[PDB]
Amino acid sequence: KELIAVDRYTVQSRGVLQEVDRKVLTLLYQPLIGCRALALYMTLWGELELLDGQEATHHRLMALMQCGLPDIYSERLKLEGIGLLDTYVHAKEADEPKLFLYELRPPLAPDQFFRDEMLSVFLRRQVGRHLFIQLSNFFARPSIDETKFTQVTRSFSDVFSAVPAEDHIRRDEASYVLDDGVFDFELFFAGLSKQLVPRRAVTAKVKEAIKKLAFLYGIPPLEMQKLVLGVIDPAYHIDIDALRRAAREWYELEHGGVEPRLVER
Amino acid sequence: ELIAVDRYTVQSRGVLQEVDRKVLTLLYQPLIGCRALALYMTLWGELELLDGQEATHHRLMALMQCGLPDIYSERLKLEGIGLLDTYVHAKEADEPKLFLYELRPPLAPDQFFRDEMLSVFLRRQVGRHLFIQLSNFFARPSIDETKFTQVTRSFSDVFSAVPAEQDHIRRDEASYVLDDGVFDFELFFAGLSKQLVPRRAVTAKVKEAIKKLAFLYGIPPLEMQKLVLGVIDPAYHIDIDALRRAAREWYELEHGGVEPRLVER
Amino acid sequence: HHWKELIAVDRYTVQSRGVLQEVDRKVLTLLYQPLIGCRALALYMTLWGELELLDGQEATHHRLMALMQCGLPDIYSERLKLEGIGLLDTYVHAKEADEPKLFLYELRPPLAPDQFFRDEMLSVFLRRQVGRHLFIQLSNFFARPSIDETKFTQVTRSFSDVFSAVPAEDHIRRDEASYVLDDGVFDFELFFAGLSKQLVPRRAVTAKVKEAIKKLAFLYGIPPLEMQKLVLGVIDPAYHIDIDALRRAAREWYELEHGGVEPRLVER
Amino acid sequence: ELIAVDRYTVQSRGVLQEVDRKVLTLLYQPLIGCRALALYMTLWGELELLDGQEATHHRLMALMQCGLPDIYSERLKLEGIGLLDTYVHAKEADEPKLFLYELRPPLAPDQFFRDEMLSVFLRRQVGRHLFIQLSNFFARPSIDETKFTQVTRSFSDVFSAVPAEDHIRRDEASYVLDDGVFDFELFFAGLSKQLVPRRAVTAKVKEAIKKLAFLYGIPPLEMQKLVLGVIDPAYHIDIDALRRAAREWYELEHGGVEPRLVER
Repeated sequence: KELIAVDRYTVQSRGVLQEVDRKVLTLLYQPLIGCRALALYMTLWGELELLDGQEATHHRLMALMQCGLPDIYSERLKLEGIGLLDTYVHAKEADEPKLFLYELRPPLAPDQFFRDEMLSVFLRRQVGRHLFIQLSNFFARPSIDETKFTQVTRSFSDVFSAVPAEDHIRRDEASYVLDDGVFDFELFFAGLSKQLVPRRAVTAKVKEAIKKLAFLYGIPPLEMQKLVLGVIDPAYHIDIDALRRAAREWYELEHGGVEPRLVER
Repeated sequence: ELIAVDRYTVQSRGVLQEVDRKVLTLLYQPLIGCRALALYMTLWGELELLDGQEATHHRLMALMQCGLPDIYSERLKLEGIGLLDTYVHAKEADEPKLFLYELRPPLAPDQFFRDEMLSVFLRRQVGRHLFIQLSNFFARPSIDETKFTQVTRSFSDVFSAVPAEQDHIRRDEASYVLDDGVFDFELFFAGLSKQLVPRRAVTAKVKEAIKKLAFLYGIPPLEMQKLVLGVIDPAYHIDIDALRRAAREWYELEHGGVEPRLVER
Repeated sequence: HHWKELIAVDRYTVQSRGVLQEVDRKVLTLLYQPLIGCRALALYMTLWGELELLDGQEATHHRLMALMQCGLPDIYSERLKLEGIGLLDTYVHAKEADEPKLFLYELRPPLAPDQFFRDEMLSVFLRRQVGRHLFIQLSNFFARPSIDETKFTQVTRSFSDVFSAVPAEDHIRRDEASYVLDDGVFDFELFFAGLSKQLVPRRAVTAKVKEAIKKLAFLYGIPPLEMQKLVLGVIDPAYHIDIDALRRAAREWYELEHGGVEPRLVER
Repeated sequence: ELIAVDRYTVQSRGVLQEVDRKVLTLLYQPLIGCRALALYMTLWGELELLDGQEATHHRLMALMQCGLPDIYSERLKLEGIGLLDTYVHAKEADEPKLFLYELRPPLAPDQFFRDEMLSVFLRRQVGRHLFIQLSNFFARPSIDETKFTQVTRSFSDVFSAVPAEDHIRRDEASYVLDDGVFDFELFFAGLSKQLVPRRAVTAKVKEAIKKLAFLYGIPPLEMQKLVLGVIDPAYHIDIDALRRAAREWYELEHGGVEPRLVER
């Protein structure tokens, strides 16, 4: 009654499902949710591609996995519980049947999983010490010795210019560094900081924000004082969204919206 | 500088997967060029080919069938745009240098398009039409929260802790959740503040970590109330780790090293 | 001289009947790249990416120039390396009227590492261009320890062992799964007795046909006298048996026998 | 017949890949059932995790969170449908048995649908409507040969040897040596004079000759002796033998220099 074979569903994911997760599904989540749940997750992953947003009835699921509906439901719940599945329901019209949305959520990364208190303990219980060790090493790579090693990596500003023309496995998000001397803040704060819009108001995130449009759009600090002071409210809101448009309109005052080009130095 | 006799290791703290290849080919390549795309792919191949081992730069020269100076030039764009971090080892005795080529995965698509700089450069190099196509490609439909309830079950809903004996494609950190009724917070707080430890010292980071430790280790609020006060930073904050470290020790002395086990409910 | 054939306003499409997978990407980077060079590798990557991005659609080579940040001469030079080495098939649309041309770029997957090393030319080229030490590391990387038959014996079940049909109401290589059926699913002794009486040379039933007969008999429950008929209905004056035609005859026979209900797979 | 303390090892000569997964999920799974899919998946995980190592079946039971009887029966389905080959070690002394689980990748989509039984079973299983979506999913639009003509270039067009100091399938990329690179008439002229049947040169041999001729710059009359050198009394030509003769011949001619691949 919570689920009827004639109820309808669609499978979506606002993220992608890849091969590093496949392994963490089979080797990490498996021990916790059991093997029938793994199949339920793999088939959903399949249905994702097999219907692009198209709608289906649960008979298809039953047919794809050669299983009866009750089993499917019990394992679904497990997938939900452990965070692999968000399940939504459409506003019910009229005299039934239901419409479902299955949002697929990729597993944790290996580092996040072992750093979770419960999941990591629960796992050691189910698999046993020896195996739990082998599993951890499998998802780990040798660490970097920062004693022997100095980072000489060049920055974004050393390689490029903007000119107008006519321990465990984890995903470390790549952040190019925009150095500092590309933009001077004390000079930016010369005719500014006395405004009682103080060093306090501007974040460290907004610091790097403006730093970017400076490089991108070729802004001298004197000019962006007037862009900041233009878009900031009496409430002392610093909004990234508007400040962008200030900078783009600014850039359109002369270069006509050609947009800058990335070039090497 | 960089000479052919110099040595290198290729390492990564992450794994490099299919949407990465598509992001790197369709998003990064228009900025850094193909010649650079080639080097990125080659280093990533080396990662697996040389398992932690050492190599003369003649290898790269041979595998790419390219000359050394070009290799240097393109590597700098990799370093520049944050696809590569390069470290060096200090020199003894007399020559040659040893390099650590650290590979970083690209941004996720949602991130790349949100970078205040990268998205702009791309649209210039690519042209407006192809840019929209690149955006739509890495996009999925957004979920309409107006028509859709979330009926998803929690972790505590489907599992229990029991003792034993001895639009843009993005990366979800997928968090299982624990219903707050798995712990009595009222009692914890109304017996607490008397030490001048506020409800301002409990972050959701702490608030959530309590829930887990409670659930996993079967800790009553009054005992947790004791642990909290134990390692609390004189600064009026809390270190989650130390708190965990306390309960790991607490569970021991109370139950005799007998471990938690995960079960269906 | 690329302008003699390719100009910027010429149009392309990218297609494949294959899917290019991770493994291919390593073979491309480690095996093919030393031979064809780094630039050709990027064009191949770009073409593979284009396969998904353009979805069956047209583009002008301007787009490729923009994606890779290079010019036509280079793209063209490398395109041809991909062609000669087997990585790309190129087709041209029959020209009407005159300008601009329409190219079909048909992507091909690399060889499997076993095929690559077992190739007369590619292996010796690769050794020379990469050196002896690196060559062995590549070979090993693409190899997996063999199976010792002396000490190991095959207990695998066949299809017929595990299933029944009922009416309803060394180098990395690609060894595809070949299920097998026990020759006991069908009585060939009787079957061939029938054919010999009808002057059908035993030679007519090839391994491929015998294999086909087996599957048909098992799937449809066809007795030997009845496959004698089916075979005799589809057989050449040359004594050749067309398996496609036999399959149809079998599919038809089943529709008469059980009334178009189709066979169902079940455990035994 | 299978007990928990029996040992296994997981091995493969292939590498199971992303497409392979979809086929297993959308084409095999309706035949073998979900549980067999998960055992297959698990075995693919173990292949990487135990690097050639040994385990007791306890590990299987623990990873899959399941008992031995089911593991057994689902294993049999994998064997029957062709996804798994099972070997045993001869038993010394007595108990436990050592198994080799050898993983075999799924049929590619074209081979699956072309198969008599699999397509007919899958069809009845999923219903005619879904069977079509499944067909289409594994399909790519064909190449119209009426409107398109191949301009592809061969190996010899692009490269040279020199001495130095529709259903988805696998179309194995076969580079083409357009055979003007070697005069076969000259080769067979004198070879027939030496009374070697033309039947002796199979396709495989002919291919090998062409490739060795181009790679080592071997003239027709020299290939003639080389082949005569390696042909046995049964008129079989061993390619590997012939490769050796051709390499040696190149060494003796150019002084152990090796061939290099270069633009033409």
